[PDB]
Amino acid sequence: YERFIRPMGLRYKKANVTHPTLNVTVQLPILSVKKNPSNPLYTQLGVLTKGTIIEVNVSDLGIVTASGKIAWGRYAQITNNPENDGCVNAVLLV
Repeated sequence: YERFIRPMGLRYKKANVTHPTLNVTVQLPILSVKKNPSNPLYTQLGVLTKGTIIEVNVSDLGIVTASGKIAWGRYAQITNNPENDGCVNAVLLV
C-alpha cells in the first residue's frame, strides 16, 4: 500500500462503495488502489475503467448497521458511473 498510483488528478482518494450485503452506498476513503493488469484505457488519460481493484476497510463507515460483524479489510471494484451517480463508484463483491 506504499506504492503511489493514480490516473490523472482524481477528485480524491474516496469512492462511493455500494455494499450489497447492507444494501447501502457509503463513500469510503481508498486505502490503496491496484492498477488494471493490462490497462484497457484507450489513451483516455482521464479516469480508470470499471473493474479496477481497490483495498478498503469496511469498518470506518461509522454507521454501525451490521453490529460490526462485517468489520474487515476487503477488496472492491471501481466502476465509474458519473452519468448516474456523478461520482467514482465502487462495488463490494461478496
